[PDB]
Amino acid sequence: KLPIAMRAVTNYVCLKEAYEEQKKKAADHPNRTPSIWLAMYRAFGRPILLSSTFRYLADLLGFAGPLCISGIVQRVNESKEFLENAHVLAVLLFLALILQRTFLQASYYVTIETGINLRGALLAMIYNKILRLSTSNLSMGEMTLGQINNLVAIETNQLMWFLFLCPNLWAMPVQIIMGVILLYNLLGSSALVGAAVIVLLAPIQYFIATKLAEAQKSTLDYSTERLKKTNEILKGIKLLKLYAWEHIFCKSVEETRMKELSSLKTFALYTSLSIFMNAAIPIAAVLATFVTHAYASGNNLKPAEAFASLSLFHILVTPLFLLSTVVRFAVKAIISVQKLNEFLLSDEIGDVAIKVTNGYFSWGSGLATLSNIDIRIPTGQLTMIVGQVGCGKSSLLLAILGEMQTLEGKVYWNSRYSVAYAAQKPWLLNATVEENITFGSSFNRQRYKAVTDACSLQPDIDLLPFGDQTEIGERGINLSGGQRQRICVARALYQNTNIVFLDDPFSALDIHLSDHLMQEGILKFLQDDKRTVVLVTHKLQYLTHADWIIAMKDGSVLREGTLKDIQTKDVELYEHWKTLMNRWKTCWWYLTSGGFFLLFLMIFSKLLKHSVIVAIDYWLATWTSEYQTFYVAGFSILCGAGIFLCLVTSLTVEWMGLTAAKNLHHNLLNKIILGPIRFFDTTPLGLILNRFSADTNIIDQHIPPTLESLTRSTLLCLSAIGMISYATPVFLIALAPLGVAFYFIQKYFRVASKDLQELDDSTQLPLLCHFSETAEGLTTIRAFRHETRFKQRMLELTDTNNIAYLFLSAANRWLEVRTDYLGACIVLTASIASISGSSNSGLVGLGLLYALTITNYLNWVVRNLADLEVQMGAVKKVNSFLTMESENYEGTMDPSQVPEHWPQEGEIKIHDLCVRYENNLKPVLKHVKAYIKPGQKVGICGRTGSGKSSLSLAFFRMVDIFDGKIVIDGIDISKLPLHTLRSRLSIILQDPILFSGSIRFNLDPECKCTDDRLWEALEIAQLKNMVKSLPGGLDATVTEGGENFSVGQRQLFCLARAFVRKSSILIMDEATASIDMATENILQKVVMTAFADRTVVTIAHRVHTILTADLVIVMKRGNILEYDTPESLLAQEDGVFASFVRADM
Ligand SMILES: CC(C)CCC[C@@H](C)[C@H]1CC[C@H]2[C@@H]3CC=C4C[C@@H](OC(=O)CCC(=O)O)CC[C@]4(C)[C@H]3CC[C@]12C
Ligand SMILES: Nc1ncnc2c1ncn2[C@@H]1O[C@H](COP(=O)(O)OP(=O)(O)OP(=O)(O)O)[C@@H](O)[C@H]1O
Ligand SMILES: Nc1ncnc2c1ncn2[C@@H]1O[C@H](COP(=O)(O)OP(=O)(O)O)[C@@H](O)[C@H]1O
Ligand SMILES: [Mg+2]
Ligand SMILES: [Mg+2]
Repeated sequence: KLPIAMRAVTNYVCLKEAYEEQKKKAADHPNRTPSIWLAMYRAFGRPILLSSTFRYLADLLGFAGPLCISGIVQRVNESKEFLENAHVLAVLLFLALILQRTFLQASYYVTIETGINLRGALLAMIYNKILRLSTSNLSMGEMTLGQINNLVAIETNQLMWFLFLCPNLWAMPVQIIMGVILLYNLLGSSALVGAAVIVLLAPIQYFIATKLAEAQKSTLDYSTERLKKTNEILKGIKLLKLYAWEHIFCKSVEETRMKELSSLKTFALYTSLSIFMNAAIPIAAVLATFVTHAYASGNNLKPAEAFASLSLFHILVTPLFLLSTVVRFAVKAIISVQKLNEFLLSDEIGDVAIKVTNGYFSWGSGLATLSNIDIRIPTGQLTMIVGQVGCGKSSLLLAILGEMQTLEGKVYWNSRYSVAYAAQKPWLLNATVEENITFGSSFNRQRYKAVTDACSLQPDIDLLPFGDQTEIGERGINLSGGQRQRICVARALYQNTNIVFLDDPFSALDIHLSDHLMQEGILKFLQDDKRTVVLVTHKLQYLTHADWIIAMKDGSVLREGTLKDIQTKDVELYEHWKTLMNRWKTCWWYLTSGGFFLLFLMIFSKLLKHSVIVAIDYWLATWTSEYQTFYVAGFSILCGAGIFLCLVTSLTVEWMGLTAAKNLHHNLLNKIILGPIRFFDTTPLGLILNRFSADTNIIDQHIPPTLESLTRSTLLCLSAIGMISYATPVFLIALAPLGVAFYFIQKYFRVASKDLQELDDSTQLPLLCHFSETAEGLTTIRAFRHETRFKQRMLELTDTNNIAYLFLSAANRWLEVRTDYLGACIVLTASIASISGSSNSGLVGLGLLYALTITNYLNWVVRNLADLEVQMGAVKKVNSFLTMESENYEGTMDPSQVPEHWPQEGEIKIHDLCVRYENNLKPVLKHVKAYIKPGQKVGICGRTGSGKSSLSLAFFRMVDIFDGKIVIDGIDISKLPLHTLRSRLSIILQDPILFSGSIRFNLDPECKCTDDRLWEALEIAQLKNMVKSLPGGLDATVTEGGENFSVGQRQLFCLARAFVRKSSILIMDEATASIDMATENILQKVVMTAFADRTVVTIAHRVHTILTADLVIVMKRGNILEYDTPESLLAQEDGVFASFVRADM
């Protein structure tokens, strides 16, 4: 598959051992900063040393040029008989050239091999780091999943590209100094002035690199922030669109984008300055050297000395072409390795089945979240943990798993055994349903079918495209919340471990599915296997089945024992429980984004600059043909104009790139957020966030440099061809054969590169997805103790990706070799033609010296052209989203028709409403009719899939209405603008979507609310005390996803977010699914006493809540069966609502 030397495992072992030695060295000194750079040096130096050796040989074979040009010019002008003959010299020059290119390609080969090995090793290192880092890093804002993915995607690759270019950073100094010494030999002391001019590049480039590094660090910071915001928007589109907050968040993202673009503009300015200095300092050096020689050495330059000197100046200039690129990549790689080294130095993890004694545990802050934890989990018996929101239940489970640092106490596990964890927030991989349920276990049809039947997944999976073999999770078909949770519980049940930790598996399930699970999946299956079970549920009706009961309050265990033991000891708690139970074209578009003034300005300026440079060389040739005021003046003005045009041409391309990036991202963002919700439901979030992150990174930072280098190289090559044709006209005859060869080699390689690039992309997306899915749900992987299998999967995937990239690099080597040999042929033919058929001795020198140049710059033209193609692909994709369908915000109803207080009364009339999500799909609602009075408390109930949530989203026109009316306060919502409808009605969704920032930001992003009303809403939502206790009060931070809070607390925050708006109609959709009964009862009482005037429709998770309601609706497959008061439905014999009440109680 891949040679043992290039397997990721061996390179990883080497790098890890070197890094561990560096860690020991750091431990010794107070510096205490293990350095990745030295570890990489020790591990992978010898390859780079070999590459440097090859490059140093190539440099001498390059200096071979000036000598032969001198000899040929001298002989055309006027033992060892073969040595001087011009044709013999030309043959020798061709041979030396091919050998130099061979050595150069050898160095490039060694460096690419080492870079790929090091990328594999580093990905392995940071992956093992992911498998070791503590979740308290992601929970407290120390880092994010986005940063962990950014490392893998951008920063490792940037370091790899830098390693590709690494040898230059010391080979170029050597070559420049050697050229200066030889120039001294030729030109006397006059060459030392030019030597000083050239030397001044080192201070200049160091300063420019300092500024570039500052700018790049700022750009990376702002890009991370911008992508954080964009990812949150893409994930929470549903809530943002329902609340009409889309544009506020879009504006915030645009502000961060403006800051990032300012940083990018500073970086572009200094990159343009570096290019300008690199190009100009040689022109100034030539001017100074030759003026000084004219005025110092009375003897004029004979043609031989002159053309040798000009050739040496070309040899000096050739390395300077790359210097800007290498400084760019070195600065970016320095920042990347700083990030990687920060990541790799972070926080890491430190009968009775499980007993905890005097356990104090904390979530990393250093303050105990649990205290005096004295518990025991009896072996082979069901334990049930019961408590109100935020009482340390999930915390207790994770503490037993050892996921949070222990301040005191011990845990005994009569090393940890594999425990089956079904986390409260279900986590699914990107494999099929069968792969999620089996989760690395031998398939057994009997057990698989039993578990699937227990979790009632069979009806759901046969409705999927390819039942039991459909790609689930991100990058595949999405599943409803209940489906995902039941799949996760099925995964937990199917494994053959002995301890099963189920953290609230009934949150999304309805009464029927929940009861079926509780009976068949747990009480029967797990007891038949005699497995220990620990349940964390608010379903107090199941306490009769429990064998051991743990009661938690305010982080500490209040009481523990059997039900009878609790009744005997703590009568209060048992009585409380009983009371609670009631017992291409894209390239042209990118270029045109400038507006036809910057594009044409750029092209014209670059043409003129290259013309002036070649004119400088021609003037030197003619001047030394003299063998004077006029010549010095002409030379000086030529050089000055060259410098000026260098400056202009340096600025133009970078400005074009800045503008293109800004416009592309702005269009993408604005069009994406306006799209219909169906688009986000259908398209995986990956296919959008990738556009926003990776393609945007390309368009911002990779296209402008590639384009500018491409233009420089191509214009140098064309200019050399023109100068040669002027020197020897017959060369135009030989131009056609070589051009044909060029076309054919490029044809073949371009198709090959397309194919291998497709392979590389297809092999890397699974690797990034693996890093993602392991970063998330880390606790699950470490609970099943499947870390070894995941390490193996990572190793094999990275080996596959490395094989793909190795083939791509081999194709690059093929084309580089072919084109370099074509250039060598060009040099040989041009030298012969100039020797035999040129008019003046000066012309042959110019022709030969530009023949030398074509070889180097043709390779760059080819390589940069291919890179520009692959990079324009992303512009093609980002622009593609500009084709999307956009939701109709216009609205037919006139603004004057809409009152100032539209939902003043709150009455709604639903007339023959029928709704479906996409055309040619099943109508989920069927001729539903409703009449809710103003100031009416309605309760809607039913089984999952009855269309309650469809009816809820109908009010906000998030579901397409085939036929019907929804008349709210006398206006058909279809006529109104979308935002006036979606802003004057409030809805509480079941799944809490909480953004990063303060409590204020989540409660009121617009900051249009006084703190008093925020406190009021928090008090209604039963969170006033917790927020008061928090360090910052209403300014306290919320991490991404609200992970620093409990799930129930997240839902309560989502309730406060709706209570603040204070509209007249409130659609609460199963909002108390994750909230416990104790909190839920008081919350409902307070909401009824507070919103008594408004109309509230509550899609209820438990019918006990809507037992007290003015009106009750029961849905069944989109049909309203019964429409009356709860008393009437209860008194109906064999009614549906009565059965619901019996089951729930
Ligand atoms: C002029 C001739 C003789 C050689 C042309 C290249 C060289 C001048 C070498 C010597 C000094 C080197 C530079 C000096 C140090 C840096 C800064 C370095 O980035 C940092 O030091 C981090 C930023 C910071 O210091 O805060 C990136 C490479 C770079 C530009 C080096 C690139 C290669 C340079 C320019
Ligand atoms: N990931 C976390 N990082 C840091 N602190 C946390 C984290 N999760 C919860 N906390 C803190 O732990 C305390 C206890 O919450 P815990 O996570 O144990 O909730 P829970 O009782 O299992 O939740 P619920 O019953 O509402 O589902 C909360 O006050 C919260 O501040
Ligand atoms: N995002 C969606 N796209 C298309 N169809 C959906 C979507 N969500 C649910 N449905 C379909 O609508 C029907 C009712 O779903 P839903 O409204 O979620 O019921 P509930 O009232 O239990 O939430 C189901 O049969 C399901 O197939
Ligand atoms: Mg919990
Ligand atoms: Mg629903």
